[PDB]
Amino acid sequence: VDDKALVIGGGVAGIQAALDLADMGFKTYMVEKRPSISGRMGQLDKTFPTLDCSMCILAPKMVDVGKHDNIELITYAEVKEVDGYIGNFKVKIEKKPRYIDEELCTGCGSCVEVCPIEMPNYFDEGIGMTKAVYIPFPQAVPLCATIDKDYCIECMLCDEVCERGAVKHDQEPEEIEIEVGTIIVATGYDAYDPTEKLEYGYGRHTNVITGLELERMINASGPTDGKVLKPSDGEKPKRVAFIHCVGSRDEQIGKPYCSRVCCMYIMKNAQLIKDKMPDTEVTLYYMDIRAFGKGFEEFYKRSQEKYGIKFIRGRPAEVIENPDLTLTVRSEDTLLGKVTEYDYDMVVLGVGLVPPEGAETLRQTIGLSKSADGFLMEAHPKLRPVDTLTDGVYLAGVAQGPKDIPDAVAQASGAAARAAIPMVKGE
Amino acid sequence: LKPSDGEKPKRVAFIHCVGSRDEQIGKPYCSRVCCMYIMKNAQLIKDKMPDTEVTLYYMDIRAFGKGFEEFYKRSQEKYGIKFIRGRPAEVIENPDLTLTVRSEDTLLGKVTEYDYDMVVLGVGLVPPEGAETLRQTIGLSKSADGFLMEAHPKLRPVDTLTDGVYLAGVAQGPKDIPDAVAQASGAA
Amino acid sequence: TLLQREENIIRKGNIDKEFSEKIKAAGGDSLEYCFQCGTCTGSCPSGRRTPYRVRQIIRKANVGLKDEIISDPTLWMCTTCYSCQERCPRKVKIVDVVKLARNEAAKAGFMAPAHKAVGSFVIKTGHGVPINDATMELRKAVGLGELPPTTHQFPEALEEVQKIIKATGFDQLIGYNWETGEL
Amino acid sequence: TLLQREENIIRKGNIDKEFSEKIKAAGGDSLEYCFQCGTCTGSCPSGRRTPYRVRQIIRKANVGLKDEIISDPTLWMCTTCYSCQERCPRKV
Amino acid sequence: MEIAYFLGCIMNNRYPGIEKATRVLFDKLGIELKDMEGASCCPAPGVFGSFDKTTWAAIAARNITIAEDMGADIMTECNGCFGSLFETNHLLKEDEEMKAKINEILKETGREYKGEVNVRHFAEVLYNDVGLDKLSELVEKPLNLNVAVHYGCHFLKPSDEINIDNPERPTILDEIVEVTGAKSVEYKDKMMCCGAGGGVRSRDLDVALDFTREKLTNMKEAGVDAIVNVCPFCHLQFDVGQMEIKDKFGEEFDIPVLHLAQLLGLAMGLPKEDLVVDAHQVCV
Ligand SMILES: Cc1cc2nc3c(=O)[nH]c(=O)nc-3n(C[C@H](O)[C@H](O)[C@H](O)COP(=O)(O)OP(=O)(O)OC[C@H]3O[C@@H](n4cnc5c(N)ncnc54)[C@H](O)[C@@H]3O)c2cc1C
Ligand code: SF4
Ligand code: SF4
Ligand code: SF4
Ligand code: SF4
Ligand code: SF4
Ligand code: SF4
Ligand code: SF4
Ligand code: SF4
Repeated sequence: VDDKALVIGGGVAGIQAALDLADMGFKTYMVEKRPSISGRMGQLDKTFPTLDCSMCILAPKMVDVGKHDNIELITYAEVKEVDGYIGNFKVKIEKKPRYIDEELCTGCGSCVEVCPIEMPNYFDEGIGMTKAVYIPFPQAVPLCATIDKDYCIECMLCDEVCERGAVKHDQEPEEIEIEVGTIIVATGYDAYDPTEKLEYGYGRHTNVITGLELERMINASGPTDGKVLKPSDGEKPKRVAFIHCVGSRDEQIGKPYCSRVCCMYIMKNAQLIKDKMPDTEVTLYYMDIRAFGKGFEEFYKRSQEKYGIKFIRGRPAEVIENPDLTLTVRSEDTLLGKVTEYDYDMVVLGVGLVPPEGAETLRQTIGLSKSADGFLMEAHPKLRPVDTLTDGVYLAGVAQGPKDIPDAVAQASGAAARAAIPMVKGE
Repeated sequence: LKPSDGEKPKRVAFIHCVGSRDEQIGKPYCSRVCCMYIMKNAQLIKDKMPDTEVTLYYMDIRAFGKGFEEFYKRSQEKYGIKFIRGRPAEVIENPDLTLTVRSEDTLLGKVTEYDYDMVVLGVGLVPPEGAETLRQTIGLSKSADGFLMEAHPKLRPVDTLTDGVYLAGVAQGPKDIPDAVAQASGAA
Repeated sequence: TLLQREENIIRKGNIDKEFSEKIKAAGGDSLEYCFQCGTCTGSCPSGRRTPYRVRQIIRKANVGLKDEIISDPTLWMCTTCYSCQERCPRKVKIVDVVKLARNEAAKAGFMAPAHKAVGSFVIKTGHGVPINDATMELRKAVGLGELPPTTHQFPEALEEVQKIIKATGFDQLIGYNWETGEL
Repeated sequence: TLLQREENIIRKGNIDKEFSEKIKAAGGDSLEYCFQCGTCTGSCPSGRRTPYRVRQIIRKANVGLKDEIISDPTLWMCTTCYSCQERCPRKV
Repeated sequence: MEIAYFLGCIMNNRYPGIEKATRVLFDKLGIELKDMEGASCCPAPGVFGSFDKTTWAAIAARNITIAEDMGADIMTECNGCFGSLFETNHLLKEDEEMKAKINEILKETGREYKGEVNVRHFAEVLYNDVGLDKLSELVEKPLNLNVAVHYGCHFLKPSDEINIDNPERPTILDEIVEVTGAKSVEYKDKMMCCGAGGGVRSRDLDVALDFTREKLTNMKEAGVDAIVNVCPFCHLQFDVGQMEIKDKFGEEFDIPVLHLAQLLGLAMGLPKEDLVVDAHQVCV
C-alpha cells in the first residue's frame, strides 16, 4: 500500500482532509480545478448560526495548505485518468495553462490594473467583473494571476508591466502522473439554476436574484463593496422577499430531496440585510423551517424576535414583474388560509444544491456509483458514511450530499482517518 | 400492544417535539431525530399491522438528511400515514382508557378532538445522567443546550478547548447515526 | 349569538372514511401525498375572488369530510384551468379530485338548475348549445348547410345518444322525465 | 353569487403597519415571535363553540390587518382564561 | 392528407364563421376535412365530466368511434372539445377495464371503441403538418394588428398528457399569429383562465364575468386591438361577456374577439361574408 493520498477538490472539506492527512505524516496531493482553493466557503460573507466572518476563519487554513511540506497543491488542474486499485492508484492529471508562471508571479496585480479587456469573474457568480488576466480574490492561494484566452487579445501590456517576468503567453497544458494509495473526493456542489422555474422569472425579471448572488453582493469584498442594491437601478431595496425550496422538494423538476442548508442561509442573509439596513422589510416564504442543527432553532427565534423578519408559510405560486420593475409575489398564506399578492423591491430565490459541473466525468473516471439524488453514494448509509464500495476511495463534504460546514469538516476528518488506516497498515 | 390490555391498538397518534422547541420547559432546541424516527416507527407499525390508523401531530417536518424527504413522501404514498400540522393542546384519557387528542388542525384552521387507542410522545434527546460529573472531572465546557461544547462551531466540531480531549457523537449534540460515525472517525 | 356547537369542531362523527377510500380508488389516490404547501391556492384564479380554497378541498378529501365537501357551493367555483396541477410539487391530480368530488355531490343532489338545463339540452338535441333560427339563417347565407352534419341533422344519431344517456342513468341523475320531456 | 373581489385576497391596502407597531409598543411585543403552532387555538374553550381563532388573531396582528381585527365580533369571545398563554411554547 | 372534422356545439350553432373560415383555409392547404356524420356534444367537459364521468366518457367514445369508422384522426378547433375527446381517448386506450365498460355501454348503439385514431388540435395540426413557411406563403394581406392571444386552459394543460408546448410560457399560437403579420402583445396574467370552463359560466355567471373582466382590463392596458383564441367556449365567453359586463357594470371594452381561423382567413384575403362577423356580438 502506497503511503500517498490524493484529495480532489480544494474546498473546506478538501482543505481539512488534506491538512489532516499531512499532519498524520502522509505525503498528499491536492487537485483543484479552479485557480485557487476555498470552494463555496470562500464566497460566503458570514456563516450561520454565529454570523462569523467566513474568510477570517478559512484563510489561515488555505495558507497552511499552501505552505505545508507534506502537501503538493496543483490548482487549475483536473484529474484525467485513474487506474489501478487501493494502495496502487496511478493518476494522470492535466494542469491547464495559466499563461502565468506560478513560481514567478507574486500576485501583485499590476497586469490586472493594466489589462483593457473585461470578463466575468467566476468567484462573483455572474454579478462581478474582472479583466482577462485576473486573481479570483485577494486571499487566493496560490496568490497568482490567470489569463483566460477566451477574452485575451494579446495586447502584451501585461508583459510590459510585469516586473517578475511571470507572463507566459506560450504556455502549454502540462501532464502530471502520480502514484497514490488512497483518494478522497471532495468536489463539493453547484448552486441550482432556477431559470427553468418560469413562474418565478429568474433570468427574465431584473430584480430576481439567487442566494449565492446575494452572498457575493453582501460580502464586503464583493462586486458591490458589500452593498445590497437592486440590479435595475443600483439602489437599496426597501422590501425584500425570500423564497424557500427553489430547486428542492419539487417533483415538477425531478428534485425530490431537501438541500438541507437553504433555510439557514436564507435566515442568515435576512439577518445580515436587517443589520446593514434596519429599515428594510424582509419576508420569507417557506414550507417547513428546518432549523435542526446546534443553535439553529435559537437562530430562527432570533430571526423573528431580534430582527423582525416576517415568515409566511406558503409556497409562492408566482412572481410577477410590475411595469416599474417591482415584484408581486402571489402566494397563499396557508395559516391565514388566504391568497396574498405582496409587493417587493427585490426577490431572492433560496436555490438548492446540485452536483457540480463535470461530476459525471470524474465519477466515471474513478468508477464510483451515485445516489438517487445524483450525489456520490457511500458504502453504507449508516455505518460507513465516508467510504465507497471502491476500496481506497473516500468521500468528504457535499460531494456525498448537501450539508453545512461543520458536517463537511467532520466528514473530511473521518475520511482522513479511514484513508490513513490502510496506509498505516501498509499491506 | 396496549399497556392496558395486551391488545393491538387500532388507532395510534404520534406527537412531535415533546421535550423540544418549548420555552415552557427551557428546551428551545430541536432534537433533530424525532421527526425521522417518528415516521420510521409509524411505517413499522403499518408494516406489522396494516389495518392500523396512524396520525402524526407536527409543527415542522424536518426531513433534511439524505433520503429523508423521500422517506417522508413514502410515509404518505406507500403506508398512508396521516399528517396533521398542529401542536396538540391536550391528551384526555376517557373512561374506557382510549385517548382523545385535542389539537388545532392549523391548515384546516379548526379544533379537532380525535380518539386513539395509543399515543406515542416524540421525546427529544437530553444529556445523559451524570453528564455534569464527568464534565467537571475532565474540565470541559457545555453549550447552551446542555451538551458539550466544541472548540469552534464551524471548523473544529470534534475538538475542545482542552488540548488532547475530543468529542464524538451525540455527546456534542443530537444527531443521527451517520453523523455520529463521521464525528467519531474525525475525532480519531 | 356566535354559539354553534357543531360547526367549530371536528370529531369522528364528521368523518366518512369510505368517501376518502372511494375517491382514492376512483383515480384520486394522489391526494394521499399532499403536504399542503398552498401552491394550488396561490395559483387558483377563482380562489382570488371567491371563498373557494382548493388546498382545503384536498385536505378535507384526505381527512374524509364528505358532508363538508359535497354540500359546499365553492366546490363549483373551479374552472378546471389546471394551473394548480401544473405547479404542484407533489404531482397531485388536483383536477381529478375536484371532478370526483363534484360527481359525488351530483349523486347527492347538489346540481345547479343551469347544469341540469345543459344536460336536458344534450338529451333533447345532442348539443349542449343547440342551434337557433338566427344561426340557421347565418349558416345558410354563408354557403354552409342550414343544419350542421350533427345529431341536429341525423335523428338516428340522437337516438344513439339518448340510448347512451339511458344506459348510464344520466337522465335519472338530472331528473329528466321522458314522458313529458322536462326536468 | 359567491363573487367577492375584496374579502378573498390580501394586498397592501388591507395592511396597517402602524397598528402592528402600536400593539407591539403597548406590550404585545411577543406576538412578533409566534411560530403559529396552534396550541393556543387547541387550548381555547371558546374556540370549539364559536368561530373565534386566537392563533389567527395573533397572525393578523403580526401582519397588520387592523380592520379585520377591530371589527371582528369573535374578538370578544375570549374569556381571558389564560390557558393558551400557559401552554404557548414561544411564551407569547 | 385526410382528417375527420369535429365541430362541437358553439362553433356550428352560434359562430358558423369560424367553421366556414376553417373549411376555406383547409381547402387552400390541400387537407380534406371529412364530416363526422351524427356527431354530438363532445360532451362539454365542464358539466358532464363534473356530473358523471361514465356518461361523459361514453358520449366522447361514441364521437371517437364515428371517426374511427372512417379510419381518420379527429381534428378539433375547440379547446373544450379537444380536452374532452383527448382525455377520453387516452383514458380508454390506457385502461382496459374502463374500455370494457364503455364498450358495454356502446354495444346497444351498434358501436365499439377500438382506440385506433388520434385526437388533434387545430393549432397543432397547423404548426406540425403545415408549418410556418407554407402558412406564410398563403398570406396575401399582411395584417397590421395588435392582438392579445388567449391560449385557453385546455389547449396545453394537463401538459403531462398533451405535450404540445410549455403551459407557463408557450409560443406556438404566438408564432402562428405572427406569420399573419399581426403582433402578439404581452399582457399581465396572459395564461389566465377566461372563467367559462368547468361549468362555472352556467353555475355562477358573476365569477366567470369577473375572470373575463380581469383579463380584459389587462389586455386593454397593453393596448390590444383584438383578442385571438382557439376555443369557441372562450370565444363565446369573451364576446357575450363583454356585453354582459357592459350591462352589469357599464364598463366598455369594445375589443373584437376573433378565432385563430378567422384571423388566418383575414390574412389570406378570404371573402368578408365568409367570416360571418354578423354572428359576433362585439362589432369587429
Ligand atoms: C448560499 C449558501 C450559503 C451557505 N451558508 C452557509 C453557512 O452560513 N454556514 C455553513 O456552515 N454552510 C453554509 N453553506 C453550505 C456550505 O457552503 C457547504 O457546506 C460547504 O461549502 C461544502 O464544502 P465542500 O468542500 O464540501 O464543497 P465546495 O465548497 O463546493 O468545494 C468543492 C471544491 O472542489 C472543487 N472541484 C469541483 N469539481 C472538481 C473537480 N472535478 N476537480 C477538482 N476540483 C473540483 C470546487 O471548485 C471547489 O474548490 C452555504 C451554502 C450556500 C449555497
Ligand atoms: S503576472 Fe506579473 S504583473 Fe501579474 S500579478 Fe504576477 S508578478 Fe504581478
Ligand atoms: S495580453 Fe491579454 S491578459 Fe494581457 S493585458 Fe492584453 S488582453 Fe489582458
Ligand atoms: S433546507 Fe429548508 S429551504 Fe432548503 S430545501 Fe429544505 S425545507 Fe427547503
Ligand atoms: S426533529 Fe422534528 S420532532 Fe424532533 S424536535 Fe425537531 S421539529 Fe420536533
Ligand atoms: S400544490 Fe399540491 S402539494 Fe401543495 S397544497 Fe396543493 S395539492 Fe397539496
Ligand atoms: S383547476 Fe380549479 S383549483 Fe386548479 S387552479 Fe384552476 S380553478 Fe383553481
Ligand atoms: S401557542 Fe404561541 S406560538 Fe403557538 S400559535 Fe399560539 S401564540 Fe403562536
Ligand atoms: S385566554 Fe382563554 S378564551 Fe382567550 S384565547 Fe386564550 S384560551 Fe381562548
